[PDB]
Amino acid sequence: AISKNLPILKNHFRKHWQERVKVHFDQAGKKVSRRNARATRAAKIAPRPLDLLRPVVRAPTVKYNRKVRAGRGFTLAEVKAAGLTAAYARTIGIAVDHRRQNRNQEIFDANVQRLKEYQSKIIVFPRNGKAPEAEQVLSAAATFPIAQPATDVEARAVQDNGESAFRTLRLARSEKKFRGIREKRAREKAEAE
Amino acid sequence: PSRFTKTRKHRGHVSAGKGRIGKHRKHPGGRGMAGGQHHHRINMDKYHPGYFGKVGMRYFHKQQAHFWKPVLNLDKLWTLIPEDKRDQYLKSASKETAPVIDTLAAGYGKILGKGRIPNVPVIVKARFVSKLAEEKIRAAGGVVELIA
Amino acid sequence: TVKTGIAIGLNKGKKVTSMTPAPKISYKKGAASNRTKFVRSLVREIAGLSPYERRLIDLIRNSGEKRARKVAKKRLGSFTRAKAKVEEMNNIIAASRRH
Amino acid sequence: WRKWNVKVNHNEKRYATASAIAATAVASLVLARGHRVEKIPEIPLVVSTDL
Amino acid sequence: GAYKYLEELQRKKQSDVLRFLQRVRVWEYRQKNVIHRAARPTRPDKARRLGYKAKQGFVIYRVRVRRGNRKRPVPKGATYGKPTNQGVNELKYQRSLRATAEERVGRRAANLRVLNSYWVNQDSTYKYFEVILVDPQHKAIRRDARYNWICDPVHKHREARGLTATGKKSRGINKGHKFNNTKAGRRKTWKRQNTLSLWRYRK
RNA sequence: UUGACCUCAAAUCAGGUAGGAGUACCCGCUGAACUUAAGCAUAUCAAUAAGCGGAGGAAAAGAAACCAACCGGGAUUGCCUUAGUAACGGCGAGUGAAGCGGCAAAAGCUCAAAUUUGAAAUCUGGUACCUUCGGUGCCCGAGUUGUAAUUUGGAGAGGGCA
RNA sequence: UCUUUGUAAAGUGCCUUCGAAGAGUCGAGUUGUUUGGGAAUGCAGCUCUAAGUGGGUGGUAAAUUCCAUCUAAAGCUAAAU
RNA sequence: CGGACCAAGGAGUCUAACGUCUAUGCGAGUGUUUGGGUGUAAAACCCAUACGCGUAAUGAAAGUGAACGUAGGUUGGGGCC
RNA sequence: UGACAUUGUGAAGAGACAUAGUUUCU
Ligand SMILES: [Mg+2]
Ligand SMILES: [Mg+2]
Ligand SMILES: [Mg+2]
Ligand SMILES: [Mg+2]
Ligand SMILES: [Mg+2]
Ligand SMILES: [Mg+2]
Ligand SMILES: [Mg+2]
Ligand SMILES: [Mg+2]
Ligand SMILES: [Mg+2]
Ligand SMILES: [Mg+2]
Ligand SMILES: [Mg+2]
Ligand SMILES: [Mg+2]
Ligand SMILES: [Mg+2]
Ligand SMILES: [Mg+2]
Ligand SMILES: [Mg+2]
Ligand SMILES: [Mg+2]
Ligand SMILES: [Mg+2]
Ligand SMILES: [Mg+2]
Ligand SMILES: [Mg+2]
Ligand SMILES: [Mg+2]
Ligand SMILES: [Mg+2]
Ligand SMILES: [Mg+2]
Ligand SMILES: [Mg+2]
Ligand SMILES: [Mg+2]
Ligand SMILES: [Mg+2]
Ligand SMILES: [Mg+2]
Ligand SMILES: [Mg+2]
Ligand SMILES: [Mg+2]
Ligand SMILES: [Mg+2]
Ligand SMILES: [Mg+2]
Ligand SMILES: [Mg+2]
Ligand SMILES: [Mg+2]
Ligand SMILES: [Mg+2]
Ligand SMILES: [Mg+2]
Ligand SMILES: [Mg+2]
Ligand SMILES: [Mg+2]
Ligand SMILES: [Mg+2]
Ligand SMILES: [Mg+2]
Ligand SMILES: [Mg+2]
Ligand SMILES: [Mg+2]
Ligand SMILES: [Mg+2]
Ligand SMILES: [Mg+2]
Ligand SMILES: [Mg+2]
Ligand SMILES: [Mg+2]
Ligand SMILES: [Mg+2]
Ligand SMILES: [Mg+2]
Ligand SMILES: [Mg+2]
Ligand SMILES: [Mg+2]
Ligand SMILES: [Mg+2]
Ligand SMILES: [Mg+2]
Ligand SMILES: [Mg+2]
Ligand SMILES: [Mg+2]
Ligand SMILES: [Mg+2]
Ligand SMILES: [Mg+2]
Ligand SMILES: [Mg+2]
Ligand SMILES: [Mg+2]
Ligand SMILES: [Mg+2]
Ligand SMILES: [Mg+2]
Ligand SMILES: [Mg+2]
Ligand SMILES: [Mg+2]
Ligand SMILES: [Mg+2]
Ligand SMILES: [Mg+2]
Ligand SMILES: [Mg+2]
Ligand SMILES: [Mg+2]
Ligand SMILES: [Mg+2]
Ligand SMILES: [Mg+2]
Ligand SMILES: [Mg+2]
Ligand SMILES: [Mg+2]
Ligand SMILES: [Mg+2]
Ligand SMILES: [Mg+2]
Ligand SMILES: [Mg+2]
Ligand SMILES: [Mg+2]
Ligand SMILES: [Mg+2]
Ligand SMILES: [Mg+2]
Ligand SMILES: [Mg+2]
Ligand SMILES: [Mg+2]
Ligand SMILES: [Mg+2]
Ligand SMILES: [Mg+2]
Ligand SMILES: [Mg+2]
Ligand SMILES: [Mg+2]
Ligand SMILES: [Mg+2]
Ligand SMILES: [Mg+2]
Ligand SMILES: [Mg+2]
Ligand SMILES: [Mg+2]
Ligand SMILES: [Mg+2]
Ligand SMILES: [Mg+2]
Ligand SMILES: [Mg+2]
Ligand SMILES: [Mg+2]
Ligand SMILES: [Mg+2]
Ligand SMILES: [Mg+2]
Ligand SMILES: [Mg+2]
Ligand SMILES: [Mg+2]
Ligand SMILES: [Mg+2]
Ligand SMILES: [Mg+2]
Repeated sequence: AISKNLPILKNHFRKHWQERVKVHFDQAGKKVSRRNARATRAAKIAPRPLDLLRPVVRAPTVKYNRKVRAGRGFTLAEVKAAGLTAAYARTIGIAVDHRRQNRNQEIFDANVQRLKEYQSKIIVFPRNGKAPEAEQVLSAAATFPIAQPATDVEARAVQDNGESAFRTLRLARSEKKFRGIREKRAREKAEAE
Repeated sequence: PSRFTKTRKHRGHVSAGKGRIGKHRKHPGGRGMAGGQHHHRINMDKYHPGYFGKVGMRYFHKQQAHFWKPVLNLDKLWTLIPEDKRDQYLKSASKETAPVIDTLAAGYGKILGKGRIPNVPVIVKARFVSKLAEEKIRAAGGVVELIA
Repeated sequence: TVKTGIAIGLNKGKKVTSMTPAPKISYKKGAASNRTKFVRSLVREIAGLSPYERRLIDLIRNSGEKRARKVAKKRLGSFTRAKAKVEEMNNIIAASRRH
Repeated sequence: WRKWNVKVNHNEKRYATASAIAATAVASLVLARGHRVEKIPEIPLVVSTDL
Repeated sequence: GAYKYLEELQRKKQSDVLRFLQRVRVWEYRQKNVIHRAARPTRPDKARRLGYKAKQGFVIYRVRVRRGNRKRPVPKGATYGKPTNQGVNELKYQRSLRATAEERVGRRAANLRVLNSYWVNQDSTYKYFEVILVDPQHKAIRRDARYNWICDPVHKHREARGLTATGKKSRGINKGHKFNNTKAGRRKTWKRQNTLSLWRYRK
């Protein structure tokens, strides 16, 4: 079973695979069922808006850190700085993440201002009774979209201090490459009697 | 669909087009890639030279992404500017006011230099340039601004 | 730290205005406490030393902190827990059968 | 697990339905399709929004 | 508090005081039945930190399970099959004696829910365990919002489904790259990655 | 002599619980060989079938002893993808995951270790009455070899001040 | 709509002192099994067996120096499946 | 060698991944259908962010990365002038 | 068949810090 000039294929069908075939015949089913599930949650949830407030966050790794992206919750620092407690911010549809830490000021002001605008654009019904029907906005994500931070201006003055950029890269690369060796030349040399 | 299939045409002739001498048995050569060093080696060297044996280094738990670095040539480059805005800067090429192109914002990792861009000054922010890419930018009066 | 601002090199990274957040107690899980100093210290003198610990302080006093470390490395798991186990035995010696 | 549904390119799809709209004029195709239309005002047949 | 002292003392099992106790205790347990009900916890600091409580509806049971490999039964050593499967004698069983200990008592006390268990002693033949169980019909527990989760029906013989602490252990249930194979539940996750999934609009 | 305590017994003692079924799906144990490698033993079939124990309407997993190496992310589960890839492999036949990204759903927490010590503040049962999925009084009993309040690392506690 | 549960319970600011955090376990040798996991991915048996500025992880073994990152050996939990 | 006779059953299928070729859409791009929206409801209509393949190659790798010139010279070239 | 664990208490004799007794074997 090797013949002709054909690409060598790797079709893993040597277990009892026919036993584990999942045809998503219920694809339309489960969408109908998912839409109804939300239409019930909408109605159960009073004028509350189906989702919670999510923070801005810079995506990890050298591939996605350009983008900004909704994170889990708001850190204890941002919540406080935006003037409320963790325990209470939860009952106000705000997601709080005890695990996230604040190391970048920009993101920090970003989320604290995100909490200001959230508070300013909601209303919290009294515990009493009244329940002054005020009709649900359905998301919150949609209400307070997350936008990509603008980083510069369209045009600007060309400044050429004259230093190759390319060669800056080679040099910075090299300095790291010989950093430990050149330190073994400082310990063997400062050792000289 | 089955009505265009050649087996409709084979109905009535004894062998289904599979030969009376040679038959259509189960697996004559053996199943799969069996005997690529033996009865099937003529077909593996040629069509597949290089198939057997090892080369280079192993790399446990390599995460592609570490190596994420799409490439863009001066070739294009001016395409990262919307077309209306584009002609505005192509004309009135100067210092003082020269477009900034955040090629990482466009999702590129390195600028290569495939070839020739107009003599307009451009300010190129990028993570990595090639020596030529960077030189060819300057000949047009632009600079490269190493970012991260 | 402070990132250089470029894509390779030594402190490689994006320049960002820093913050250094407030510190987490869960980082202090190993820390001492007078409560655990007292009780472990009071226990030590009740139950004393163990067979391998006796063979360990005699082995120091008659063979030094290297054969002691060697045999302690095999007795415990590691070279590093043995490093720290020898020291404990040094301070069993010094503080006791000396001053 | 026979293939039941079929993927058509969204754009080819529009071309098809665009073309199908285009020929709802063209008196002849409508006649050729069944559709007793010899006694109608004109083609296309636009009627009052009051419908 | 006296609990913190007991805990620290118990990490000195090679100390003359503790091995006096362990040698005299292990002899006693080997005179009682392999499964026998315990008067009280004999490590009250360990019990209480695994979920034990000193109130009606908390049971302690002490159990003895033999040590060593699992000899594959198989008459006369005869395996019938390939030589990779010829092993009879260095085969070890993927569950700890702790699991064996809990399981045999939990059957003995079918009306109890096994909460946890701790090691107590061992000789060359037997490991000895004490197993802490809860009576889910005792109103002292059925009330008590803290422990009454145990009374739900989803916690029947949690010791035979690998849901006690030792079960989750041998079932390899922990987050991380060191646990990819067994983490959402090894057979589940196997089956997943071995499902062929075809959509209506094949991709 | 009399009364306790500890540990262990017995009752057709008062009240209860377990078994068995089923098993499509779920948590475990145990475990082949046909087969494939054109022979065959490693491998493969397959961590599959058969055998054994245990659950539910789902089960399990789950609020990081996690992922990362970034400008960092942030419980679990599942899809799309990562990928027939990194890697394993008589490196043969064959095998083969994970992080990031988009999406569905979203949700969070509690014990142990603390002197209430100016008051075991806690709890099963019996019993009478009541407004009976329960409350009250009373009495035996549990419990200091520790039952409650307080605290759970994101913290938090004792002081003092506002 | 009836009881006010309360001389009750909780939230927050500043100063001071503290800040308890799971062991025959973590870990180590060996054996067997398993895994894509490769000087060893999980699991189990036997032997050895810790610590508190400690412990675990950081996908090539070791010695030294740093750095990052969580907080094990106890527990509950709806949905998407 | 099979076949006493007759009726009725009776054998290149479906799937995953591919080679060449062809038709069609769009074209340095392309792919609505995991999902959301919506609906006369498994249909049809609509769509944000990603992702996949393509637009760069080459080394085991660290790495580097495509104009001497009208994107070259020569010779044949349909077509056109 | 060996080692380790179960495995403890005496006494005589050998064995080292190199002929005080913690430790090891007959
Ligand atoms: Mg050929
Ligand atoms: Mg498959
Ligand atoms: Mg097969
Ligand atoms: Mg189905
Ligand atoms: Mg459905
Ligand atoms: Mg939602
Ligand atoms: Mg950031
Ligand atoms: Mg990312
Ligand atoms: Mg009301
Ligand atoms: Mg047909
Ligand atoms: Mg035909
Ligand atoms: Mg023909
Ligand atoms: Mg014919
Ligand atoms: Mg043919
Ligand atoms: Mg023929
Ligand atoms: Mg024939
Ligand atoms: Mg012939
Ligand atoms: Mg022939
Ligand atoms: Mg050949
Ligand atoms: Mg190969
Ligand atoms: Mg290699
Ligand atoms: Mg490498
Ligand atoms: Mg270059
Ligand atoms: Mg089409
Ligand atoms: Mg100790
Ligand atoms: Mg009792
Ligand atoms: Mg056989
Ligand atoms: Mg085999
Ligand atoms: Mg014995
Ligand atoms: Mg696997
Ligand atoms: Mg499973
Ligand atoms: Mg499993
Ligand atoms: Mg589909
Ligand atoms: Mg297809
Ligand atoms: Mg009775
Ligand atoms: Mg049953
Ligand atoms: Mg079963
Ligand atoms: Mg098997
Ligand atoms: Mg067999
Ligand atoms: Mg078969
Ligand atoms: Mg094979
Ligand atoms: Mg074969
Ligand atoms: Mg054959
Ligand atoms: Mg054979
Ligand atoms: Mg196979
Ligand atoms: Mg196998
Ligand atoms: Mg199977
Ligand atoms: Mg079965
Ligand atoms: Mg349920
Ligand atoms: Mg039921
Ligand atoms: Mg459900
Ligand atoms: Mg936690
Ligand atoms: Mg996560
Ligand atoms: Mg591969
Ligand atoms: Mg292959
Ligand atoms: Mg396999
Ligand atoms: Mg696979
Ligand atoms: Mg995501
Ligand atoms: Mg909850
Ligand atoms: Mg409080
Ligand atoms: Mg408490
Ligand atoms: Mg802990
Ligand atoms: Mg050994
Ligand atoms: Mg097995
Ligand atoms: Mg290795
Ligand atoms: Mg292994
Ligand atoms: Mg560390
Ligand atoms: Mg190391
Ligand atoms: Mg972090
Ligand atoms: Mg609990
Ligand atoms: Mg659970
Ligand atoms: Mg013949
Ligand atoms: Mg005949
Ligand atoms: Mg047939
Ligand atoms: Mg076909
Ligand atoms: Mg075309
Ligand atoms: Mg393009
Ligand atoms: Mg559709
Ligand atoms: Mg419609
Ligand atoms: Mg429908
Ligand atoms: Mg529409
Ligand atoms: Mg969107
Ligand atoms: Mg694309
Ligand atoms: Mg690509
Ligand atoms: Mg290509
Ligand atoms: Mg190009
Ligand atoms: Mg190249
Ligand atoms: Mg490369
Ligand atoms: Mg170089
Ligand atoms: Mg040249
Ligand atoms: Mg040149
Ligand atoms: Mg020439
Ligand atoms: Mg002997
Ligand atoms: Mg003795």
